[PDB]
Amino acid sequence: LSTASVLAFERKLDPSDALMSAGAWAQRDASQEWPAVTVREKSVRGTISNRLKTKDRDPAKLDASIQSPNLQTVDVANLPSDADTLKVRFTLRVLGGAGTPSACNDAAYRDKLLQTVATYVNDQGFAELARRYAHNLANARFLWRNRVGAEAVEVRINHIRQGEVARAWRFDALAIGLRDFKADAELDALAELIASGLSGSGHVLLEVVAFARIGDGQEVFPSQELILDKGDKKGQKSKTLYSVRDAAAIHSQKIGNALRTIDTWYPDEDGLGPIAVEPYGSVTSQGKAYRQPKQKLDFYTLLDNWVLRDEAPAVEQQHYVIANLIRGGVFGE
Amino acid sequence: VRGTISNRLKTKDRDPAKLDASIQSPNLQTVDVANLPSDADTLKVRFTL
Amino acid sequence: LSTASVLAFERKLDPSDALMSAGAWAQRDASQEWPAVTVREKSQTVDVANLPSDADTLKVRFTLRVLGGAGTPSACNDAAYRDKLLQTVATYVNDQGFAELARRYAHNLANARFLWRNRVGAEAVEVRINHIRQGEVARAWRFDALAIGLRDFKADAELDALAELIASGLSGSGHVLLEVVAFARIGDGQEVFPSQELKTLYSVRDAAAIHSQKIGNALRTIDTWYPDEDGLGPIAVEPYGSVTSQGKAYRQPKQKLDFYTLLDNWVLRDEAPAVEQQHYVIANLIRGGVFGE
Amino acid sequence: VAQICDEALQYAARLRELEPGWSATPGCQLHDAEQLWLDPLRAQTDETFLQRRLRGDWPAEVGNRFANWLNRAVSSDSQILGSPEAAQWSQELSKELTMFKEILEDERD
Amino acid sequence: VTDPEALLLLPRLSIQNANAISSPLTWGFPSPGAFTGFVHALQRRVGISLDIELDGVGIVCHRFEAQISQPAGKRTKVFNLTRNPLNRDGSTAAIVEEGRAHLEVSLLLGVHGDGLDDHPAQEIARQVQEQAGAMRLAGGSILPWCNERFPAPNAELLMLGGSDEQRRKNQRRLTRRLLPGFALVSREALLQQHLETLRTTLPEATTLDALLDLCRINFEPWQVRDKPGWLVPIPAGYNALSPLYLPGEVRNARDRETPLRFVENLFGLGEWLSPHRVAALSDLLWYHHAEPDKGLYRWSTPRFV
RNA sequence: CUAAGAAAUUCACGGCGGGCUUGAUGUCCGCGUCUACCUGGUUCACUGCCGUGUAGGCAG
Repeated sequence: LSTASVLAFERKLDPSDALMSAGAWAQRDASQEWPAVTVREKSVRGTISNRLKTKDRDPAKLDASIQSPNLQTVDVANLPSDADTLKVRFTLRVLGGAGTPSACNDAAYRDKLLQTVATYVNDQGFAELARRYAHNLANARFLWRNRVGAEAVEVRINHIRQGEVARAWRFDALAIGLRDFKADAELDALAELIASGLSGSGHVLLEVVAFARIGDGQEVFPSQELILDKGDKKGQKSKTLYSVRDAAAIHSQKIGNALRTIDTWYPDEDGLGPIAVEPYGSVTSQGKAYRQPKQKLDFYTLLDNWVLRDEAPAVEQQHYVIANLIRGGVFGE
Repeated sequence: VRGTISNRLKTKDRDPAKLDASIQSPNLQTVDVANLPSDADTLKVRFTL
Repeated sequence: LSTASVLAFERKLDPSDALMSAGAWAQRDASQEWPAVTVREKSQTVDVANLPSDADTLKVRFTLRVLGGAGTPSACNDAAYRDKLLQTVATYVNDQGFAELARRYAHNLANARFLWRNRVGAEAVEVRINHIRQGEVARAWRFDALAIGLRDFKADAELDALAELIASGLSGSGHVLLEVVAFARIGDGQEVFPSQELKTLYSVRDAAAIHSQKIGNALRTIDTWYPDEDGLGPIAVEPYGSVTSQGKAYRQPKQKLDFYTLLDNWVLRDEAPAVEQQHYVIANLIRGGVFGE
Repeated sequence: VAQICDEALQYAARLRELEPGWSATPGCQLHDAEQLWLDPLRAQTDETFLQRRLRGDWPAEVGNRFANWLNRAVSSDSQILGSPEAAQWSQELSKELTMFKEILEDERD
Repeated sequence: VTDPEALLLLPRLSIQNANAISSPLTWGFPSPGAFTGFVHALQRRVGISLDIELDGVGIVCHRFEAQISQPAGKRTKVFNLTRNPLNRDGSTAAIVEEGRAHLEVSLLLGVHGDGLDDHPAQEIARQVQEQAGAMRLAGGSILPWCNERFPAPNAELLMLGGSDEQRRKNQRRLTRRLLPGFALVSREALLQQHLETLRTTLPEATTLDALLDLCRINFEPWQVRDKPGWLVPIPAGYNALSPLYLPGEVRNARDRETPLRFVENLFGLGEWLSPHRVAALSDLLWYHHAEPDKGLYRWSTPRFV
């Protein structure tokens, strides 16, 4: 038995584009029509700080490093000085029916994959994936950068099915540790909601509102869009902050990778901080290729053993297998 | 989008030199995406038949 | 044992923009809701405004915090080079604290070097500082930049107290948030000074302001270590850093006053340099910036 | 490879110098790479303190872009990527990029 | 063969009505023997009042616009001609077929002699240009210069004095004075390589001159043979057959103070590189050797590779 | 000292009439873009009375 030529799945835990708003004090009890953080631009004088060749024998670089400097534009999305809470608001849905392939080809591979993932789901539930997804939602790991140096990263996740709110979650992300796979009470209530949404026994719409307390006009950093070889230095060549209509914003694939940590059995040291789940589990944030195909921590080896060759891996490896059967992705040759 | 090599790479050539050459400087491209506005929640699809 | 590819070190002491507003003489005990600076036009187009003919004290309004955590590079690749860098930073942390750098940053926050041209003209440059963890006052401070010199390294008892509280914010186990409110007595009918774009001025919502990178380079004015003539005192700190308004290169690569020789001998060869060169290393690692080719 | 790169350099030098006037203008995204290499001498009515934007504009952006375009269009062996033919082709591509940079980096000097 | 001290230059010699026949079996470019004859004629009308000599010559061939037409959609190309005056009866003339082309080319001269320091550089370059402007080049005239004004100077250098990087600086001046040109040097190396790779059948050089300027098509081991450069069959001198007659013996000669020999012309092999391939610009010169007893007159490109 | 030296192709003309291109279709999945940088520029050999001459004791 072998795989199919093209496998694919869909983006379960599908997030949206964030809406970084801000406002004055004590209106965050009922923060509805606060103004947002935009993308505004300002100049900068680029005097070079990059590394230079040793034994600088030529004073021509001594001259031209400073005598002919650069002048470019860097956009900076500071908050207003009258406001302190980076209200990162977005939404997040959960499809469910994870092992159902979006576009498979081979029926026998599909049969073994369906019965194997159903064996998982009705044997050992989605509560571990739910607890770690509710932890990654409980802190602000979806904020890749804005978590460092804060007062009270105060999340308010809410559950909406019809046009009304249900209850009020009030957290921190300093009392909640960054790396702890613990099990609280109300966090396991919200994790029970995520478990009900994930396993296919219903449907869930989770919007996530993190009150990042960064400061009275302190600089935040949304994502940077690319640029090509058709624009000069003047014309925002260096940095362009991602935006929506008169507001700055955060990408969907970026939050949607920063809410999917299950893999804390990469071989080197989980104590050095967890990672983001991918097949050939790699972190371009640190550029290093964990889970070599030389080893047997390759996901494609894991799925080809847990489906094809009928040799099941460790339970923690199976949590990882369904983490990147539930993140989506292209598969197959 | 800043990607990462993530398809089934053929494991007849698994060298850390070229694997890290992929992962240090990955592919990066422009992909267009249609989303809703901020306030709205529905999706009016209209055609005629 | 070789160099890592891309080195990312984020900007500690991360600043913000500097608002402007105008008040009068002896009316400054309630500096909370002064009228700001609007953008005027007179007859290239020189759209540079002036202070009104009644108010003269320019309240310059900006804040500052410290991120901290310089022991980990924000992007690296190697494992053994990273272990060498971590044990070298741990050697410094077990060696000495942030007292000297906090007192030098107090020397920056004692004079009016952050105002590059706004210092000349003012009469009594008073620096009002409150203490903020929430939206109230906890401790206050008043300075004067005419009794406090510009180039001379002196640390008074009040400057030692404020630098010690900043260093308590700096050590990585306690958070501080201290703003600066300055009084530029420019006059009744004299020029306002925002930052300039690439006239091409800068402005904010129903007011005017000054950029943040100029404050971020002004507060790191430490460099008295360039070998030609140190009768000018502290200048801006970068690797291959100098002042760009004179036109002269400081911290030459022909001598050993460069950051890169220090880093190579300090990490790779274990030829560890002296204390003040490590102060320069940690100063231009605490300013932030890109490193690695 | 190096022969086609040198012939393309000579032909692009002989063909890009048809008009006697060109400067920074709209649609000049090639001018960040070919403003001095794949372009002739500009006009002579601007300020005299501008000899460092073309005299210093070496063949690292234009020649590096040409080498990257050659390495992005043409490639090497993908199943034999540890063999010596792809290494000789990579060394030839690097030498062609360095030769194009040394030949076209003096477009102001 | 004497290594020059200077590289005199004439940057754009636009010629008109050149003789593009050059041989009984080529037709494209005027033969390099004509260029060496032009340099020797410059040496005879300049280098007698200057105490120098001129032997080297460069070829760059900026553009080559010929005067051809093809007949009736065929893949051959006939030459177009000129009419001729009438006879005594006035009917029509015996029109013989001669080709015609239009060129420009620069000449990298080489000043071997000692009269380089008794005169400044611009004076000798200016009077060599003033003499070269009034001389037929290869059966055709040289066009003068109008009011476009830019290549009107005529450069020179000094090979005897300077460093290695300074000679590279003079090379970077010259090879940017010649940017679109295509050089021309003859190869015995590649041609003997083709002899000693086709050598199993027969060493006849004519079949492998014919089988080298060709788009050759072979079968499975569509395929066209490739090459790094652009190749050309050019006449590489003269292969005199007669015993050398005394001056008064041969009737109807040009003059009666120099001897005559009857000749079939040789064939070698030439190519077309850009000037930026080969480094030293003393490698792009056409010296010509000659010997009295051996009836072999030749237009070599020595010191090249 | 150049496969050297030489050269009048001219004359005139009606391309022109006609046309149905046609039916049908799923583009399907997915991703970490980042650390950075002084404008007070040397701002392109500058404004307000009694003399449309190289004349101006300036809240510039």
